Amino acid sequence: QNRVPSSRTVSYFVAKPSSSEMEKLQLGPEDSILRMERIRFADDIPICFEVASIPYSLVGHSNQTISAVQASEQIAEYLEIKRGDAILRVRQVSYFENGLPFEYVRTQYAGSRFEFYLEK
Amino acid sequence: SSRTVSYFVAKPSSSEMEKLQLGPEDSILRMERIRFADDIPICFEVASIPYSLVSQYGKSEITNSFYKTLEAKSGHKIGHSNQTISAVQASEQIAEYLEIKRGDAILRVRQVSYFENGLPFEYVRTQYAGSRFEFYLE
Amino acid sequence: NRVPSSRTVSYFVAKPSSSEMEKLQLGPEDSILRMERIRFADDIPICFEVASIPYSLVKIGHSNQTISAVQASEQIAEYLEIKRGDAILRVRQVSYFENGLPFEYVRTQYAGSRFEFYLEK
Amino acid sequence: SSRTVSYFVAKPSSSEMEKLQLGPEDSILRMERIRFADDIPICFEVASIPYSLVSQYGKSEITNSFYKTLEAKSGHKIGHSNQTISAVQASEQIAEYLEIKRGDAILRVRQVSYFENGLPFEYVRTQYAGSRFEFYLEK
Ligand SMILES: [Mg+2]
Ligand SMILES: [Mg+2]
Ligand SMILES: [Mg+2]
Repeated sequence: QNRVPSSRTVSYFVAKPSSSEMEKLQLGPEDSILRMERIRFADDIPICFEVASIPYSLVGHSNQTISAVQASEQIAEYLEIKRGDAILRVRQVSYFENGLPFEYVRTQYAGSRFEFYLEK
Repeated sequence: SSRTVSYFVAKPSSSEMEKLQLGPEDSILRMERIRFADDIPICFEVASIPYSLVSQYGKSEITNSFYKTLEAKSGHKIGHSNQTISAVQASEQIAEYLEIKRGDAILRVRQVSYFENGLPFEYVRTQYAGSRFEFYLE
Repeated sequence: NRVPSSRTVSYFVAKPSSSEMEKLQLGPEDSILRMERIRFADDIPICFEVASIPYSLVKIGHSNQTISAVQASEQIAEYLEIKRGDAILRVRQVSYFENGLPFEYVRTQYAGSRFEFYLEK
Repeated sequence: SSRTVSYFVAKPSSSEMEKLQLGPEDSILRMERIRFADDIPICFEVASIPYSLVSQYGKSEITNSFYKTLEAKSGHKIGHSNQTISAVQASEQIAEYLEIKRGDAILRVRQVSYFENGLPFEYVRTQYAGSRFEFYLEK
């Protein structure tokens, strides 16, 4: 494609986790996480919305899953698509050797257009 | 647990011609099926297989042990496959089958699998309920 | 079209380097939070990305970018599967709040030497 | 300051034919140039211009006032341009010119520029000392 990539960090805060975050980061409701949200562009076209959580306390392997979600109002807006549009989402969790999770990243793609292609 | 919505022989669409390396008059077996987990639909799946590969087989061996039947008896062995993954909204038809609302997020997987000599033997197109599924990457 | 994936290589609070001081407008005692990732596409390294935020920072636009070219250090040659000394594109981005206060400095460095960008005017 | 290292008319090479959209036998002006900041060389540029657009200008105009001169005179407007940015190691030659070492990191920009009417007028290939330069993306 050859385009110049860029990003905007949309939020960066410390917070108590969601259920998903509890599940994937093996945490309790009281355990703080540090959370980054970032739009990535390829030449000023938005390409994905990316949310990364690490457990605050932290101030191996990793594994990914793919799914489809609906465009929320806010994400629709960041990615310049419409609420309701179907969107690929990639969840990644990384772990230290103990199997202690340390990062949970969730990427959503601007469309509804994007495809991934795999070979076995 | 799975349910077979349909199972006929038919002439291919152009997609089917194209992914199966077939001319317009070669027949396909076309098979449609829903699969359930805890009695909730997980995925709807249309498979087309060139009929010439499969016309001498038993409906249940096509249906439950396709790959093993082909290895077993075709005298060819299974080679590469490719998958194309995308997100799409549920049509009413799919929302019907999968028991969700029209417009709900579908994870769509399209796949073509070849024999080791390069012969396409199936084109399978699967629609998963987004909220109920996760595709685990190797 | 290839499935992307990343590996955080380090993540720590630290006292800033000279360019961090310069781009984030900090002094040597000011701490930053510094993350370093390798981004892959189908398990081919694509870029190495370092990003640094003022640690104190726990209303945006604008930001601006710069390109240049750097030699692959040994650390980086390894991370991106290329040779020490190869010439690689490096992009720098600093993002600011409306007031002008810099709040993030990211440096992306590309695998090869082979990579190109294309602009139009 | 800037220094013209060479300056002469040539029949175009293949890449020059292709980018400037010229047949073999259409002359081009080919000029090579080093620019300095604070007496340290920042960059080396090769520029090729169709000779027919430029026959009538004099060297100074071409070397220092190219864009100005072109628009003041040619009865054409400077239209689109495009650029391809890559990273390359310094050759022995470019090292000598830029006063750096073989191997050192070069930011390379190749550019074609066009008139508002679609005609190429410039194929410019610039090699910047990585460590001494930054290219600013247009806001
Ligand atoms: Mg089809
Ligand atoms: Mg730096
Ligand atoms: Mg050339």
